[PDB]
Amino acid sequence: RKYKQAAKCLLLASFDHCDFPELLSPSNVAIYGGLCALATFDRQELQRNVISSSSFKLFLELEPQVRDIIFKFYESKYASCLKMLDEMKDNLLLDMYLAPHVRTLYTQIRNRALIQYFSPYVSADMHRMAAAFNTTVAALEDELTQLILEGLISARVDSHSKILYARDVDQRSTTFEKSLLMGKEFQRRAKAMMLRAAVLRNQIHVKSP
Amino acid sequence: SALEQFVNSVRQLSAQGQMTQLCELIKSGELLAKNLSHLDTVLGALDVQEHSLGVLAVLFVKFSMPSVPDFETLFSQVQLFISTCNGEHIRYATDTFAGLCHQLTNALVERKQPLRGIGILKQAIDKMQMNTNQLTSIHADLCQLCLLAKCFKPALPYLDVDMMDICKENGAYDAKHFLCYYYYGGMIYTGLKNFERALY
Repeated sequence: RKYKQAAKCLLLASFDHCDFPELLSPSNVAIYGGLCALATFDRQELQRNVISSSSFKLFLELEPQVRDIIFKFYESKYASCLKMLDEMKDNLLLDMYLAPHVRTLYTQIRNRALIQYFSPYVSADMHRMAAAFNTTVAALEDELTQLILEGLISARVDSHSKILYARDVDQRSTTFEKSLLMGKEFQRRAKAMMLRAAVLRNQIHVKSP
Repeated sequence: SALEQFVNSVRQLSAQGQMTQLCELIKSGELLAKNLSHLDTVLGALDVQEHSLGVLAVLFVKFSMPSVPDFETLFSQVQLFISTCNGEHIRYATDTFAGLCHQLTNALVERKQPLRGIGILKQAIDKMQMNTNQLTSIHADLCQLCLLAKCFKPALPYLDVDMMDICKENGAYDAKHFLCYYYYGGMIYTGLKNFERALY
């Protein structure tokens, strides 16, 4: 599950080996590799890995499906992208080896679908966007609520807006509050250790009985 | 006889020449004869200065009846000893505190609660605690009180001091003393709801 070096090799597909029936079906070869990547990557080097993929280009050209899948994925047609995503749900299941990580994959998939589109905006409107992702308004916002559980933007929603506003502005005052929290626990520890010097140097302990 | 210059020690010979007798060895009595009323002429009147070493080692041969019927009379002059005769290094005043006052402690909620000693008696309590409201089991008694007994005020003075400077130093303290200390600390800042202080 350290799929970083996994895709590091997946990109490394060298057709000129040209034969091993136990190796992988080139359908599975490309889908396997590139989707380990599509989990692992950050977009830039991977587009490099993808748009500027040369050694994999046959492996590239194997599945036109997954090819334009990840293409317009990074181009963000999330609707049909996710569509064929959880359509090959069943067939990755049909992979013995795609089955064991379907949850992992689809998890990080819709995660990074978020990560992809959400980053530029400032206030997450949902209406047309939900029309895209094809998640019900509640299911949409609860996806979002999930997102709240971990998300990166100091963001809030008028539900009646049916729309987020994303992360806030200041980090300075943030530093301020962490600073004061710092200082308070500092003084706390400090008295603690004063009293600790007392208890030690005052011989203090607890017997066993 | 048994107090010829000994009461003269407390009155007169404390802070005197070769009179270093009572303090150093750290109470409703201090002599158990018929003249338990003569236990109350002048002991809690003046001070607890350098008369420390000897006469307690001399007079630890009676050690009986620390709970004489002077529950208000010698209690009165010990509230004086709080006020009038608080002392020099009053940590060792925990003796009567230990022997009698916990003795007295046993009766307080045994009557109602510490009706009569708290307010004034903190005078020589703090005469005892030199600097930082320094730790004693006086804390233990009164603060178990203010925790469970519905009387939380007199240590409201003493609430969040970083009190320190305990005395092991010939006893003058006990594991249970600090145990109770941060224990009622916990329970009271619970009830007082400064939960972080007590968790600390």
